[PDB]
Amino acid sequence: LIDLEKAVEFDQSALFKKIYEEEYGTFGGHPFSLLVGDYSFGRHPQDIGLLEKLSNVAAAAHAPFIAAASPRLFDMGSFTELAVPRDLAKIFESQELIKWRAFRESEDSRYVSLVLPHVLL
Amino acid sequence: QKLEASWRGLHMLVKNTETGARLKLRLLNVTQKELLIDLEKAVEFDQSALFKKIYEEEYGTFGGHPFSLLVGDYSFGRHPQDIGLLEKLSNVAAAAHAPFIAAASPRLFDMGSFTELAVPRDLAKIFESQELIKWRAFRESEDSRYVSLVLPHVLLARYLWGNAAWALTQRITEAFARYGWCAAIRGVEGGGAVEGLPAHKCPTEVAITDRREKELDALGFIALCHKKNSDLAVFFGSQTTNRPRVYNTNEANANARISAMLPYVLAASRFAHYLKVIMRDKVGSFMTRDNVQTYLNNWIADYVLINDNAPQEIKAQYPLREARVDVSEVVGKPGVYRATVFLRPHFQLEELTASIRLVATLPPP
Amino acid sequence: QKLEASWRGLHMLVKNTETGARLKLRLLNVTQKELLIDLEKAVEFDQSALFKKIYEEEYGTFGGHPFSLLVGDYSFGRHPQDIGLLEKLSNVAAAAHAPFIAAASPRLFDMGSFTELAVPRDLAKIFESQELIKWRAFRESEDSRYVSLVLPHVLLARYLWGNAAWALTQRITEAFARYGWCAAIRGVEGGGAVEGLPAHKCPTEVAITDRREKELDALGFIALCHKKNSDLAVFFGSQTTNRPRVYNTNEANANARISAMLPYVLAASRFAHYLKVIMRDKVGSFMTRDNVQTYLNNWIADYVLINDNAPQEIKAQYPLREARVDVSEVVGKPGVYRATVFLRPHFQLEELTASIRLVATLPPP
Amino acid sequence: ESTQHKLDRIRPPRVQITYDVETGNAIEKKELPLVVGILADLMERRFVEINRDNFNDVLASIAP
Amino acid sequence: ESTQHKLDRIRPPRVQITYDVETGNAIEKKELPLVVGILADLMERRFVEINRDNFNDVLASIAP
Repeated sequence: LIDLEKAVEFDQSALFKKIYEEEYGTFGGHPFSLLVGDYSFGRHPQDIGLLEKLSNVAAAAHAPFIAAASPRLFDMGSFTELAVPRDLAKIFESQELIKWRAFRESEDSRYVSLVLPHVLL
Repeated sequence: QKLEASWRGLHMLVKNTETGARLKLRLLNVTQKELLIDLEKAVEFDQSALFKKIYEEEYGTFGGHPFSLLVGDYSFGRHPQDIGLLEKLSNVAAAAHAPFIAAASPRLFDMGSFTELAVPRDLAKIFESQELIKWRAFRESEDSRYVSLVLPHVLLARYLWGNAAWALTQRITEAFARYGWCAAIRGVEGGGAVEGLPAHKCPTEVAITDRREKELDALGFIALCHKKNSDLAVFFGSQTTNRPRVYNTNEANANARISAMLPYVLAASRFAHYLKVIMRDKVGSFMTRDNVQTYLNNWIADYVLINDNAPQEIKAQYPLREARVDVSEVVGKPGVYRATVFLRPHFQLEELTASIRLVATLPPP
Repeated sequence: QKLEASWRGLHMLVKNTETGARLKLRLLNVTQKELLIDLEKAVEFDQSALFKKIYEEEYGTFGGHPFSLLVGDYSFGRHPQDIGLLEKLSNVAAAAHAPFIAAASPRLFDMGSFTELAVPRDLAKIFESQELIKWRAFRESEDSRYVSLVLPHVLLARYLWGNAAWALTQRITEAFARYGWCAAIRGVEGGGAVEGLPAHKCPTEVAITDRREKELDALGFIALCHKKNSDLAVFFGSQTTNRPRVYNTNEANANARISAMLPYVLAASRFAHYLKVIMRDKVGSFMTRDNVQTYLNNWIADYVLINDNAPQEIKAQYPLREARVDVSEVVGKPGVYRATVFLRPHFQLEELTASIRLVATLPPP
Repeated sequence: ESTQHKLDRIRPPRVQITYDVETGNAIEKKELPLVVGILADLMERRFVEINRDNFNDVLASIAP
Repeated sequence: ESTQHKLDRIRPPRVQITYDVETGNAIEKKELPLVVGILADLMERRFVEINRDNFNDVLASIAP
């Protein structure tokens, strides 16, 4: 989050350099085919902001990004409660999810996939 | 807060503008009182520091890059010195063909805050007050077309409210970066969308209905309108402070109306800058009246797009649907000429009145 | 009883409506007297609380979701303040293009209860009374097409009688849920069936013959008709309170008649809401008159169904059999346009006069 | 005048929409009832409306 | 604007590649929900959204 927010320009972040410039944008590089993030993303404003920035980097390099949805995105303490609500779509009408809905409307959101729930290791 | 809002608004504009070879931001650190003193105390209108720096050093100097636009991080109320400063600034802006953008103070509306903007039944009634005689006179002036006032504040008294002139300036710079011209700066799809606002509560201090936005547009303001239940606001209008004169012919009325619109005034100002530079390059060359006319009509043809079925993004790249330059000689003065430059822009949708009618059979059109 | 009937009627509507992303119910808790006071004491027609909440906050605000329909759990009699309230409500409903549905009081018919509805020989004779001057004037008004009155009460004075406006609203919401449009809200097979009524005795307070239903339809009411020996009742008619004007041309008469029908008025109102939203999105874009006309005709084409042999369930999904938008410029005002939207719906069977003839040989048609 | 058309004039929005009945060049056709005045031996009197419903009431009020 | 299209303008490479949705001449079709306003005797008040889930909560907040 710090690297992406504090970059002077979108192509100056460490992530942009490492993912786009050093492989996709360099002679002889082997472009990243896919990115997987071992992170969970909730409804919090900096979570959605980080998701948007990551989507921008992923779109630039054509490297789809995969991470996990937090139960907090669903206003849930745990995904054990996932069967409780009558209608899931109703949850995502909340004013707390304005930024998430805007992100879903963005073009670069097609380079972000969120999986759920957790899997037993 | 006030200092933080200015610096944060500036930082947002700088960070979100594709500065480079074709786009430059230049900053003059100066207070409102200092500008007032400089403009009022000048021995002549062309002697003020602002006139020198804005007109002479760039527009009026060989090799200068004329200021395309001026943004003032100030609010202007109904106070006599506020309107006087607005008038002097408009004169400087008109001289250099550099439209000026600033903020309307809530005090202009006899309001402590723009949270009260929805309260009055009729906004136009407010501007009939005797306290607004100078403001109405300013609106009548020719040079007022180089002043636009934006309202209300945009979220960056416990919240950090910023001047919305920063947001409008960002729309203008994005339009230039994407298209090379600054007409596409209004509407949901026409370049007026201010996205990613903080969603804590209106990010623009107050909801503005369609009817109130139209009232404000008629009164000479550019209003920022929050989309309900979203992090988005839109500049629907782009009206300067100029009040167009009303005539007895359709053509004169249309011309007066469009000459009070910020997008078209910006385009005309850009053409003034280009004409200054290229004709300065042509001084001293062997040229008849016909040579000048041919050159100017040839040069302007590249900016004309005839296809009215082109999509929005294509029309944004061409400021003109039609243009013509007429050049005449000045009797008794070899090598001295006068020209009129007619610019017909692509017009943006302003209003639509619709009648819906259920029919058993479709009548002919 | 009166409180329980309101809450139970509301609960039945909520429980039987597929609320979700595409369908919302919004409730304003207000008494009839409070509505009357708010509407009468407003400084101007657009200043009333009801006008703000219904028109400005949704239909007239960027990002609003316009009210498609208003249902009032009130009964309206012949009393002067009742008709005055109906008139003010019709004005608000017309402004927002949101048809209003409420109940007819038995006092409108000079009856203590609708159990007396079959007693008078001629219903139209009742409405010639001098006590009904204001009601007839209201029926003559343009905005009365946005008011529909239903009768009689429906079983939910020892029985719990509810407003039949709840049942009609439920028909409307079911039609929208199944088809996306609210035309199919009348008849046994056309969406007017109210099923599962309590069977203890008419569940609708009184049997209404075919002739009586037709009389009531002619007088500006929507009657609920119990099917004898069943737990079912049907809204056969869907007439608003508007009395159509009579003209010297077939086209004008047909247009006046259908502009007084609740299904078609609902469809036209929906198109008003869509036009408001999409054209608001187009303000500020580069558009000629032809651009606007092409866009609007392209947009509306998706709601048109040409096939008159399609079954009922298909026709219910398409509000239009024909449509056309004509757009014209306003002289002297670049970017200002006027449009006419012609909507030709699919028409519903109203009447059939048949002559049966025994013949030894079939004559040619 | 419809309230929709009042909004044409009083602080109108940019997108102003009204409903109208398409009547073309048609003229309104007001109809007159047939009124039969009956004078019978049955300035302050009046022509009282009589029909099958109120006939006996009128007979009583005349009281022959 | 996609970050891919930003790279069209800001120091673009020789080989510049973007992803785009092929929409031809299609126009977007925004849908409006059906909104029913209910007025019942059950400036400061408001139209509160009501559904099967929150019905009892609205009944309690009205507190008849």
